[PDB]
Amino acid sequence: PHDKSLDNSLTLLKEGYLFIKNRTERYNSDLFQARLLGKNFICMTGAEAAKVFYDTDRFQRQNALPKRVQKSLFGVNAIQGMDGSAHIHRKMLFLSLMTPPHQKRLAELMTEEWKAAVTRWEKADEVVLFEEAKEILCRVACYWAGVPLKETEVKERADDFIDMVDAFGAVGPRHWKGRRARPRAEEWIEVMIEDARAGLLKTTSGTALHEMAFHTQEDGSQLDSRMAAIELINVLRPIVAISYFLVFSALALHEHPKYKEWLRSGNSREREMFVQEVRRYYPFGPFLGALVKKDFVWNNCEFKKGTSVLLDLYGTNHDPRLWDHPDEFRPERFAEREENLFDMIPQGGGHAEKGHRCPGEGITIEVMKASLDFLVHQIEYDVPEQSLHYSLARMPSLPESGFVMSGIRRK
Ligand code: HEM
Ligand SMILES: CCCCCC/C=C/CCCCCCCC(=O)O
Repeated sequence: PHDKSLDNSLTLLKEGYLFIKNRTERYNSDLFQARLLGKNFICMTGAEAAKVFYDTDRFQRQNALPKRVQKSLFGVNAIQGMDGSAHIHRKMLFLSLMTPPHQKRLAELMTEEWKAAVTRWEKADEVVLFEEAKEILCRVACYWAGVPLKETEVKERADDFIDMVDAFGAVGPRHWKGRRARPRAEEWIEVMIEDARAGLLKTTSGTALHEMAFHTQEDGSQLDSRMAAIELINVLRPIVAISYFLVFSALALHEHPKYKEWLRSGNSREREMFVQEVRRYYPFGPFLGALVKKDFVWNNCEFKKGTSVLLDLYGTNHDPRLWDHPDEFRPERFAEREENLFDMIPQGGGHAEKGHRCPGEGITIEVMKASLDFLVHQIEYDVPEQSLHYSLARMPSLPESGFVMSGIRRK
């Protein structure tokens, strides 16, 4: 099929997470052609389509997206835009800092932070979850990474990380906030990398700050100071971005009350299932872009070298073919469900060691479970009159108020 509208980029901004899905459903097809982001695109959805999108013999990520994404969200010429052995090499760096051990450690640091926070929340009237999550996440991320952070900087660093995240799919003021935060963050971290390399800053083998500063490329040389900084930021920023998910989890509890008790009469088993469903059900990652690097045919389409393609993350997560009642929050659906690498792709598909799939997925899940645990067992609270509406057009999305909690008491 071929949408020939000449304003599809504009429509993409108005429809956001539903742009691809509205059409694939309209054309009764898992693929369609369109002119987007100033390029000739093929948009696809579904697990099968995801499997092809991740075939690295047919797709490359270099030059696949407008540079505006690199100048806000990613950092210029970083891991997201690399291909081949070089990508895999650097990808191994990231992965080595996200193994189960680091995961466990980050969950641990979060559990401690939430416990301590109870003391202050009990004394406050209201608390904005998003705001509290960003700061705790930024505190933990930096400590675990060995990145010095003075209490006076916390808010400012956390705020800068979110501005980058919030600018990825925006135009205007929202996008500019990201353009201005990235250089502040980069210089801040670049100076640390350099201090570390001169031995003027204590670093610990095994920590992100350390590994990024001393990492060696396939050619034996260290990354440039700027790049090492950009890459450490691609570790820190995303951890702080977990705040969006933490908030959707609280939203889920509030909008679907039964699960609060469901969790309570439950184990970690049920927390896992709830967290899985939060990531599948709520919008965060919209779609991924790549370029056809060698002609091929799939599902009766001809992908020609040089063509841009968008893989629909959100739509796929809501595909009835693999998810019964896909538009409803039901962590029960995960009841001993077999793990699959493409039926659900909120953080990418395939294998993280064989593609660009998110290497921080385990960390995301463990931090989400630890945080969920806190909301369900460590405190009691009310959810006052507020705007909890989240947009499917706005990218990224977040319950409007940031999720205000009041009357907080230790349980
Ligand atoms: C807050 C929730 C998160 C979401 C929704 C998310 C989503 C994604 C998506 C969709 C991709 C692209 C996959 C592809 O290109 O095929 C990605 C890449 C990545 N994420 Fe996550 N991510 C999250 C958290 C994290 C965390 C906590 C870390 C750090 C520990 C992290 C580190 C990365 C890195 C380094 C990449 C790029 C890897 C590559 O290109 O090979 N992410 N993420
Ligand atoms: C014109 C809009 C283009 C949008 C491009 C979409 C890029 C994919 C986004 C991945 C979202 C990642 C979620 C936040 C994690 C992070 O901080 O990296």
